[PDB]
Amino acid sequence: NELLHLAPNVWPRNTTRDEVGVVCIAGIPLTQLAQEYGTPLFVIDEDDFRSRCRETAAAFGSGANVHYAAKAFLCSEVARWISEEGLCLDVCTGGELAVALHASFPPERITLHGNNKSVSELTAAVKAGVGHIVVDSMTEIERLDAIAGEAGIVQDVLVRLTVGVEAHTHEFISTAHEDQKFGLSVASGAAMAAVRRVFATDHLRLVGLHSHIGSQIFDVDGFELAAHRVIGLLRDVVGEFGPEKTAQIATVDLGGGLGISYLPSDDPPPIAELAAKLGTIVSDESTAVGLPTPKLVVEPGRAIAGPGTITLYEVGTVKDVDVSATAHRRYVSVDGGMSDNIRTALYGAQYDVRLVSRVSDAPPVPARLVGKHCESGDIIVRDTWVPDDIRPGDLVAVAATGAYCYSLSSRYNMVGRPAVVAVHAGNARLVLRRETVDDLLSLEVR
Amino acid sequence: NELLHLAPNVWPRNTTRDEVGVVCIAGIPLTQLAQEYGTPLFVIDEDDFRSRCRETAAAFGSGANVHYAAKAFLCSEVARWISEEGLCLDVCTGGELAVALHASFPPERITLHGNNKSVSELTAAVKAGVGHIVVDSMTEIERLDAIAGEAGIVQDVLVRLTVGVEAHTHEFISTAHEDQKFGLSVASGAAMAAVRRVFATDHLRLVGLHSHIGSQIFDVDGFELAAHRVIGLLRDVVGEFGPEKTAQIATVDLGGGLGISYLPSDDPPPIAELAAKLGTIVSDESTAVGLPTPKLVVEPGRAIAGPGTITLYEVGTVKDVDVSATAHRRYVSVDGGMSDNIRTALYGAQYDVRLVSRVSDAPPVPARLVGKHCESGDIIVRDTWVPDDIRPGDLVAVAATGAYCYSLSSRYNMVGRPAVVAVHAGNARLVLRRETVDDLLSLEVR
Ligand SMILES: *Cc1c(COP(=O)(O)O)cnc(C)c1O
Ligand SMILES: *Cc1c(COP(=O)(O)O)cnc(C)c1O
Ligand SMILES: N[C@@H](CCCC[NH3+])C(=O)O
Ligand SMILES: N[C@@H](CCCC[NH3+])C(=O)O
Repeated sequence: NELLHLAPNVWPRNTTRDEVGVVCIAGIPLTQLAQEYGTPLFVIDEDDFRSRCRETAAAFGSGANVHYAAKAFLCSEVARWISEEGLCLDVCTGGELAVALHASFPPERITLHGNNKSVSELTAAVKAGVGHIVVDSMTEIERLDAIAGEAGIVQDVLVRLTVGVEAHTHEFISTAHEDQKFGLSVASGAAMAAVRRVFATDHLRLVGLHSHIGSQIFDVDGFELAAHRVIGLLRDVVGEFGPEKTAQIATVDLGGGLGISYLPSDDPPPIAELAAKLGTIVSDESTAVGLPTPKLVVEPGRAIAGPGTITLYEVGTVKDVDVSATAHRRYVSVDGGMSDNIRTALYGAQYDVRLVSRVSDAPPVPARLVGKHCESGDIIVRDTWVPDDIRPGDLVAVAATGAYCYSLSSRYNMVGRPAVVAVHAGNARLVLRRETVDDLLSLEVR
Repeated sequence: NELLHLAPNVWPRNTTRDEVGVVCIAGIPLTQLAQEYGTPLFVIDEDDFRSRCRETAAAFGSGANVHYAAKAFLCSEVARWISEEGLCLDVCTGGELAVALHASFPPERITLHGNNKSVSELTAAVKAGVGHIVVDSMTEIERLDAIAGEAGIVQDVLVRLTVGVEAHTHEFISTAHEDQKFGLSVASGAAMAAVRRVFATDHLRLVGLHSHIGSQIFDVDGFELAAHRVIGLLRDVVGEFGPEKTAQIATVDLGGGLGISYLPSDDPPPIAELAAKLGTIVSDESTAVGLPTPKLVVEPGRAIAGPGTITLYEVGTVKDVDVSATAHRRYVSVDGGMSDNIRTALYGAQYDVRLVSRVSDAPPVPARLVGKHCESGDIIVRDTWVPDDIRPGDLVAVAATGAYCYSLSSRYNMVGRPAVVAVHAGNARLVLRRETVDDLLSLEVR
């Protein structure tokens, strides 16, 4: 009828509709997957994930200029996709680096991030030979120096910058004094003080400048300002140390935050266009200050891992709730909740939800997809439409849950993690099995 | 000097200072606790907890009238404490029931909650002989009644109401149409419809009405109006069924949300006083409509498990961030983060945090206790104060993390769940061990 259309910018590349009207991913009907693997279920469309890997890499000239941000979603299978498609991998803590290593990720294609890197983390990284570390404090620079000098290597590093730009969807805020934990201020001199300290020692070596300015960005405008303010530092450093000790700072890392479509109306720019533009503004901005254009590096998380995966639920309860003297809201309770998708409660995110186990001829009715936790705020999709005949047993899917949902998953109310499955050219396979009661108790020490 | 005083209403009841000025819990210096067990670390003052159980029990007449809300924090060890203290236990999903059972908590004393109970969950609960189930939809009534009949029993049952009172700290909102997922509206007739269904079944027995109206409540005003609306439903229920079928509805459960002190300035009423007003609100309101007073039940989660415990961290980085042309904010980055305490990001919570490894002279400086994840919003304490000589390797501790902290814990950025440890009179045992790279990978297949 009208809730039937599956906006292609929102749903995985390989979504189709059955002859019996069952939504399918990679040739497999979602009903099949719920019978085989249970619900709730995370369903990853592997070709989608790889596709986006490939489209981004082409857009920026090389998969090497594209670092996947592990925090969006990480496991061995994914580390292995990243590796195969030739991108780099951005890990953020000791734990992330471990997993990437356990999955035999090339450690020269790993960059390590973080505002509070411990000593053991910095050690373990040069020990495996990570080969970029984006430093975030004077203290980390001191530690990294000792540690690296001790190992008899020269660690390539980037310094993380605050340029006071914060971008989201179609706007951005600029501030005199960015008030957050990451990076070093350009304007207050802290960043230049750091650039010096890194020049003072022989055990580190500054190879670029990093800036991360937001998420869910749909415009290039904020990157342009951010890039201007970053290249501005570059100017300052060749102005104090002359183009020679500086020739080797040839990378500008503009971070991630490249947005995706959670809702049909969401209109992030095709990656190719976006990339062409950024490349232009990096080249205009560096030339208009007397400097050879540096290479552009970005760090996508979501824009790779997000659209390809969907979360499949089973309707359990359907309750009509009166919200005014005339109007109602259809609360449809589902298999999971803030345990596998906290994004709605935590960031006020908005998702798209659809009936997938069949096609309904019933009219659209206003609705709330909620979960099963004992908390009124356990809402998965705050505002949507649902066919009037939605009923227990039906299966629904929430789109674009591949980034940030599982990584943030918890065991609230002792609800185990859902299973994760990948589907590819007709074939599904369990990647991350579903937690069980034994898992829930595994930490308990008798 | 003033960052030195540990308010007694905020920190666990057995908190003290060393002769060398180190903070201790039930007699163990925190710094000692840190070297054996590591940080991040949950330290539970076991005796504060039991102490909290006994007091509440005493106020509302008996442990039978106080059900502890598992969702706040649950493991076998805690299940055992609640049991030993003679209270009941509210569980919310299958997993919560399972753990309680494994800890062989007495099922007569368990009560099952939830907005979307599954057929299997309700089946398991009748099998275990659960004893009370608070029903939330007409669908649950059909499902439950069948399940009880097949098992040959009559399941006692309360109905969850929506009375249009939402309460927080020193105020409450009233609404004509409460717009949330739980319960059955009284004003709409949804509640009567439910009461009527339960009376009409063969296999259910209605023994009370249930109402939960908020969180962090400090006034009794919201409870008053609630009980009023709630007991007004009882008044209808004898205007239909007359008194003889209604003298089985003998329990009014007013939910939880009883408040606690996160900051020194927080003034929740002392439990013995609260109970006594609520007891009299129920008797005044109960005869006001010609009924004999039902017994009052209450459902604290936070008020039991909250204050007893704290979270111990190790400062790793200290950055001084310019937030104004003249002002500064001391970013003190720490050992875990939103993974072990998401409340600040999720609800905008406000916590106390103090230096505990030692005493300082240095004057207090404005600060933000921040975590180690690759996200700017990874903030544990947004607005506090730290001694100016604060430096890495120091130990700080955050008060009142006993409730909804570890329950909400995730593995964001593969940061494993901290260890949880109980301390009773100079002795400290491990309760929940800390996760490791193996637990991180424990759901991987191949
Ligand atoms: C989170 C993060 C990213 C990725 O963010 P997305 O919005 O998911 O694209 C990239 N770089 C850094 C430093 C980050 O913290
Ligand atoms: C959360 C909850 C409680 C207790 O809440 P606290 O604020 O932690 O006291 C009681 N009953 C129900 C049904 C709940 O969901
Ligand atoms: N908001 C509380 C739980 C309230 C439950 C509302 N039905 C928490 O901190 O988790
Ligand atoms: N506020 C962001 C979350 C950022 C995730 C990591 N920096 C969003 O739109 O979801």
